[PDB]
Amino acid sequence: TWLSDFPQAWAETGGMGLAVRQAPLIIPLKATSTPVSIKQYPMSQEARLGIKPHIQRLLDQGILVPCQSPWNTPLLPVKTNDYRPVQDLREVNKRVEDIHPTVPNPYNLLSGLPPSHQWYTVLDLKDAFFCLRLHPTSQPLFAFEWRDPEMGISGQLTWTRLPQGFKNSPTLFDEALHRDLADFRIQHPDLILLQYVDDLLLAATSELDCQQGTRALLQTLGNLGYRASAKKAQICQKQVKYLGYLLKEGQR
DNA sequence: ATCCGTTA
DNA sequence: TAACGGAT
Repeated sequence: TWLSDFPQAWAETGGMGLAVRQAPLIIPLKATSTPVSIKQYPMSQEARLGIKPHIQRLLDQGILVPCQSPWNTPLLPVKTNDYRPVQDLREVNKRVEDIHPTVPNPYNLLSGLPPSHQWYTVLDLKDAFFCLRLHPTSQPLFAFEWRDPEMGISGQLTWTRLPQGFKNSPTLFDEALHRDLADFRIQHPDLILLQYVDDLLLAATSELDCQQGTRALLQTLGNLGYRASAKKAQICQKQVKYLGYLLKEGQR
């Protein structure tokens, strides 16, 4: 099957991703910005216990690292009844220099799909932002406090990869993946490839071209260090769901 | 928690 | 001006 032919391309079998061709990202601040340190709001034991295994997993993966930084933003526990960590980066966002929004809206993106190409493959990349390294100079920006009362733990952690909740993450990811897939596009001029951050659609004129193109796209993505969800993959179908649309009979 | 634009 | 929804 597809899962077995391309072990490196799937999140399920290829391990955590890392975009090896992309330089670690440097995040420019606005001209008058200085660090802001917001105290961590006290967290309930219930929330802390819920969040803990996620933090530990990220530490084990090297995605979080200990740090000491003049920046600090609060971690929010957000439920489901399962607490997960959500960093409030709003005050960091306000101090980071704006970039032009280059990600197309889905409506316009889909306008680039011709009736000629009606065989589809849809992939979503797992933990997309985390595949992009953050330059060490920019890591301190995103620090938060992690305390474990019953383990004498108290200090800051920060991200070594592009973080969730950062205003520029979707745009920077979209632009990075475009750079990495530029060659694939050149090597396969007959294929249509739509990118919406971590949501991809490959379209072909025939089931064959689609299966061949999909094989190529999977091999390329895996080689570049990205990882797609095998669970959710829609491979070589006449009908697929993409960006909240049902694509069928060239409609939508 | 906190913030901020939109409705009531 | 008080809710309310959705946001990080």
